Amino acid sequence: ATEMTGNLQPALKQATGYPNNISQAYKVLQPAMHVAVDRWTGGAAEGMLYSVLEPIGVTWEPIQVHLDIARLKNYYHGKEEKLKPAIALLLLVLRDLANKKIPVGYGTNRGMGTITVSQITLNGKALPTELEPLNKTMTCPNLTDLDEAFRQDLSTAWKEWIADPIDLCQQ
Amino acid sequence: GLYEIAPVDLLDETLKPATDKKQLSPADRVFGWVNQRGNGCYKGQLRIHSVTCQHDDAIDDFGNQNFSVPLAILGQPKPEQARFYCADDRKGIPLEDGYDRDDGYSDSEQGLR
Amino acid sequence: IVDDAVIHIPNNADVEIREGVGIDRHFGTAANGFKYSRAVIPKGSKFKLPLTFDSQDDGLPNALIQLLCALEAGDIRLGAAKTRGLG
Repeated sequence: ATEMTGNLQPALKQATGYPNNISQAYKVLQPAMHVAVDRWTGGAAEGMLYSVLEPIGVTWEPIQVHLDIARLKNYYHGKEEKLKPAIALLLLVLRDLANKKIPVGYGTNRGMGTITVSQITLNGKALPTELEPLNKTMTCPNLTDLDEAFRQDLSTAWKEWIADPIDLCQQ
Repeated sequence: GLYEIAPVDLLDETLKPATDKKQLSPADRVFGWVNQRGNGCYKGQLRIHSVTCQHDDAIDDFGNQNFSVPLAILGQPKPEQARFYCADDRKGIPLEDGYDRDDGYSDSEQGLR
Repeated sequence: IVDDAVIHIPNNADVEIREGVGIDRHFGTAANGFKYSRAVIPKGSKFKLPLTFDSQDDGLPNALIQLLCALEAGDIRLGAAKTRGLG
């Protein structure tokens, strides 16, 4: 497309699946215009006009992260005690993801990129018995769906690593 | 006639937009920076997000969907009007009244408003 | 024995180029020199599994059966960037 108000409008009506209803089409993909405004004059800085096709309403499928517990356990020469700092870190990262602390994609500081997390499902296979409490579906962002005894165990192994942050795979 | 000095020269070098990572002023640190003249950038420390309107019927339909108020004239800024845009000292003092336009962007010790 | 297998890309589809950047952890911006791009075979492309096995014992090794079960389960990754989306 070459005209934002011209031949672009048919194209987005096509692609958004509302070929006859632009006011629904632009609830899925919405063109935005921006200006840089010159600080002495106002108006707009010469040349500084640009536009974004913002996918305001595109729905996204659930993100899949695969953690290879066998590969870590090999790095730690088998010692499943040593998983807890790495598992503790990962759960802290996921806590921030659910608290809007990790924006994603382009323009995160410029009106894009903030995600709502509705549910994290943890589904491990053949986990060692002390990590077996991970198999859970979580909906509280603050991990409160993980057993407090398990979260308190991870916190202990994590705090014990914070007190001496060795290279944990150093045998 | 042409004024003798271009407005870029009436702005102090410490106020022109930054040109390296060493000279980032407070807004350039908080909101971030990109060098317009070469390499150099910094991601801003201030992020605005999750804007939501709380009211539902918030837009003023003037009476029918096809109404439209015609909106005065938003003219373009015209800094040639030195008596509005120029300053007698780099503290931003307005020009003196009564002086002819040849005075506008005259001395290098003039300033921008 | 594992033969070479040609990849048949879907109809009308073509090799995609993925852009990559490394983001400086201090400034939060692209690091100098860390801009790259990768050609990738699109999702849904097909190629033939081309295995032959010369058994000297009778039957079929159970580990070789586990391998084929793992392929059908999709537990095997192939090529580069295996942790970063591909393969």
